[PDB]
Amino acid sequence: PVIPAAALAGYTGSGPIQLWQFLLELLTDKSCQSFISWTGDGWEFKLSDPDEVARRWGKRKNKPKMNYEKLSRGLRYYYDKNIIHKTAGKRYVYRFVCDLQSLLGYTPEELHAMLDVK
Amino acid sequence: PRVVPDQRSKFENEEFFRKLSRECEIKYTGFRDRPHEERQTRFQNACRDGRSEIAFVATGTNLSLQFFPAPSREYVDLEREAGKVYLKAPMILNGVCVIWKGWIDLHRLDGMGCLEFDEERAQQEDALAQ
Amino acid sequence: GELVRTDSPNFLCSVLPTHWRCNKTLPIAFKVVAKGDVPDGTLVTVMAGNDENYSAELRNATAAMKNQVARFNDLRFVGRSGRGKSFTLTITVFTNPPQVATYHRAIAITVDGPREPR
DNA sequence: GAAGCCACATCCTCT
DNA sequence: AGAGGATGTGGCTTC
Repeated sequence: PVIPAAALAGYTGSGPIQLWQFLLELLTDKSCQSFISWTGDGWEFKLSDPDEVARRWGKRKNKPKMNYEKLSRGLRYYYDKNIIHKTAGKRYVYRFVCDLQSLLGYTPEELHAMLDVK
Repeated sequence: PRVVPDQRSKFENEEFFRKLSRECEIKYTGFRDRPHEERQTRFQNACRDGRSEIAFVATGTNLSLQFFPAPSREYVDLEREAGKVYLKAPMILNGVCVIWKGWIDLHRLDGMGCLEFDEERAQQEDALAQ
Repeated sequence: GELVRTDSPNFLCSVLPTHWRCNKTLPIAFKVVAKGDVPDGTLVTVMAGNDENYSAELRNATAAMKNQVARFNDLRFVGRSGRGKSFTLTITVFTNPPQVATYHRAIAITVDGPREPR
C-alpha cells in the first residue's frame, strides 16, 4: 500500500471511485500483486486473476453480480477516452495511456522499484 | 409552392429573417471533431469547390451554402483581404429568395455575414408560379 | 405516415419526439416530403443548432429524394440542445439553386433523454 | 425536486 | 478473448 494512487488520480470521496482509479489503487498495493500486477513495462499491467479483480471491483461498487466479462466492457469504454488501452495479443494485459506520471508524481521505473516488481 | 406569395414582405417582417439581416457573427460548422489544421485545409479547399457549411453563432441557425448563380470566381473571393475569404450564395430559404453574404478568417474559421432579399430570383420565381 | 409543415411552403417532414436521448436511434424514421416537384436523386441534408450549440453533431444526416420523399436512414442527434432549449432543424434540398427549409424547436436532445422520475 | 451530465452495469451480436 | 452497440441505473450538480 505505497503511494495513495486513488488520491493522486483525482478521487476525493465525492461520487463512486472510477474503475481505472480503483485498478490503479490495486496496482499500488503490494498485497494484490497476485491477481493484478505491472508487467514491468511503462504503465502496462496484467490481470492475472480477472475473476478476483472483478470480485473486489464488484465489492467496492456494491454490485455483487459483477464479473470480468462486465469489468472489461468498462475498460473498453476507456479506449476512446484515452485512459487505458489494450495490449493487443496479450491476454488480460492493458495499459494506462493517460499521464499517470504527472498524477502519481513517480515514473514507471520508480514505482516498479518501490513496489518491487519482478 | 416553391415560394411564398408575400415573398417581398415575408422578409421585411417575420423575426426570423430580420434577426439575420445585420453583420451577425457566423462560423464554419464542419468537422468540429477534428484538428483545427484539418478544418482549415478542408474549409478552404471546399470553398474552392464553391460549397461550405456555416451557421449564425448567435441564432445557431445552420446553413448549407452553394456559391453559384441561380468552379466559381466572384462568388468566392480571397483577394478582398489578406487572410479572409468573402463568399456569397443565393437560395430559397423558407419560400423567400435571398442571398447569403459574409467573410471568414482562413484561420479562426469564423467571421460575419447576413441575408438580403433577392428581388431578381424572387420576381423570376413569382413568375414560374404565377 | 403523419407529416408536418416546416418553415418552408414547399416541404414537409415526419414527426420527431420532443425530447430524446443523444446518439439514440429515432422512434420514427425521419423523412422529408416535397410538395412541389423535385427531381429524384436530389440530395437532402439536415443540420441543427440553437443559442447554446451553434451546430449539433449529427449522424447520417443525408438522404436522396425519391418520389418527392427523402427517407433518412437512421438519423441521430449527438449534440445536446441544452436544458430546456431545443434545436432548430435546417433541412436543405440541393436543387438549382438549393432550397433550405427550417423548423424551429423541433427536438430536444439530452444525454439521458426521457427518464422516469427517480 | 426536475432535469442535466457522468460512469458504469447489463446484455448481446459478431469475429 | 475481445470490440463495441444499445439501454437502463444510481451518484452528484445545476437550474
